[PDB]
Amino acid sequence: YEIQRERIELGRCIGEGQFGDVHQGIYMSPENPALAVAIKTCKNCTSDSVREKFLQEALTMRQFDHPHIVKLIGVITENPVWIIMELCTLGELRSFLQVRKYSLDLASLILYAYQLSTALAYLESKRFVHRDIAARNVLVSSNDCVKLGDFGLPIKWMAPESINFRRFTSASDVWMFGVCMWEILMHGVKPFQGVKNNDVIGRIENGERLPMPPNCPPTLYSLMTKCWAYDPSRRPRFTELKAQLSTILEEEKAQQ
Amino acid sequence: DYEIQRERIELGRCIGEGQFGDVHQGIYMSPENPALAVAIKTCKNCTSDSVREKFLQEALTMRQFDHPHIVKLIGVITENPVWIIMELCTLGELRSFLQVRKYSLDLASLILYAYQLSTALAYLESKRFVHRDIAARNVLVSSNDCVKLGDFGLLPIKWMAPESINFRRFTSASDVWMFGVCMWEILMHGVKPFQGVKNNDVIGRIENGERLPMPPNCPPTLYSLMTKCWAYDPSRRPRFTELKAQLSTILEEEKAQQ
Ligand SMILES: CC(C)(C)C#CCc1c[nH]c2ncsc12
Ligand SMILES: CC(C)(C)C#CCc1c[nH]c2ncsc12
Repeated sequence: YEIQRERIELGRCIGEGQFGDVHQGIYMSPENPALAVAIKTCKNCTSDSVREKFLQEALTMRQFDHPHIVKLIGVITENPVWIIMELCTLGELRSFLQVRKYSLDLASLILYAYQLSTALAYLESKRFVHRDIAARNVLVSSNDCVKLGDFGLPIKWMAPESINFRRFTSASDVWMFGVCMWEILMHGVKPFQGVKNNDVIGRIENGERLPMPPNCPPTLYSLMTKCWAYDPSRRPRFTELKAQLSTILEEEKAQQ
Repeated sequence: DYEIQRERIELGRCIGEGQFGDVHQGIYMSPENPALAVAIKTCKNCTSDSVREKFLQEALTMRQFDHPHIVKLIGVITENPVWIIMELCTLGELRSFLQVRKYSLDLASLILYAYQLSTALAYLESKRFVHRDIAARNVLVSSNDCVKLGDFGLLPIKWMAPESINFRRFTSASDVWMFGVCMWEILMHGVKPFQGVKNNDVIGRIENGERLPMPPNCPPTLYSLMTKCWAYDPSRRPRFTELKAQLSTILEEEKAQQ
């Protein structure tokens, strides 16, 4: 919904998005007392083509209602164009995992993988294909809560059919999810560091896969390997992934 | 932790309908204590994660409380079908109870129920908890002399304070307005407020200064207390400490008259 600019107080810059800086701020509505929010800005939204692309993310996001998907609060469609969203105070997942590398237990890493699998099972139930599942698109709401935060080529995360044929399906999202799980267990390290994008497909074609992260339970790595079946029809769906991640998380909690 | 094994619950008959689904009575076989009759809240749409979160948040809310006039949380079953296990109030829903006992309940019993609910609400106020859905439909009857606030799941326009209707603002003051409506329902033996009036016409009447009339046999002191609950300005409404004290005095005056 359209928000009056007077109801938004722009605060500190908290990140840099594809369209411009992201700020934290305050939304003052008659409904709720003053609420801390995130504000996506758009440097070049004076251009109608750029504005259409920027605002398309808000249109997509408004369709969802899930505990692990960031909520759209509203939009300001007059220049400067702003998207108002739910604030995830701990910020981007990659930076969070890198900073907390030796303070986050394995059970926390598996929990994040599980939570994202519930958001993705929800998207799958709505026949929605994300096309860009990666740790860089996840936000941290609290130490125990992550959310899919961006609905705006990444060769290193892509399923072979997406690279080869530009085919993006529920099965290609599962491949990308497997890469995202690897990134979480690697504490925010990017896949195939130093490898050229053009060499990635060749290695993948040859049967090579991202290695087991240190301290990753073998059951969880077996789940990642299933996400990376070359044949998309052999990849699990999110119902099975969610169920398996829940069992893996319970086994880790029981161990510790 | 409040997780209970499903094998320890024997699901019995349906005893009512809640916001999330049917409520059943059943039996809880705890490891140490004797078999206990319990109420089981079910959730028709808990396959939806958003709905499941809301349903389980009611149990997490109820877990925070311990009061003689608030239904006790016994436990939860977090696997599908998701259930909330709670204290069973054998006489059931307050509205049906007041309607059936319309010619057998004395005024002192009606005032006692208003007083008991005011003690549960003073307790919730002491914990800075805003209910947002105070209504006779959310009250259960434990015995002829004991009522309990029974639901914490949450539009109830006909019970709502004007700021809640106009601005979606819910505060301790808006709960007092709703409590005033609940007191009116009790004194009316379970008749709903504004029967036949459309929800959209409610705000217009309130803003013309219209209020629910004095129930027959309601002591003028008690109706004066309901009118204070319905001050348009939220800052002019009493708090539950004052309401509890005034209801206690009114109950004692009725008992003395009898
Ligand atoms: C990843 C990046 C650039 C920080 C972003 C963004 C959009 C956003 C939505 N909510 C929220 N909370 C913290 S950043 C953010
Ligand atoms: C809590 C709610 C939804 C008002 C209900 C109900 C039906 C019911 C009858 N007896 C009883 N005891 C505990 S809940 C219940």
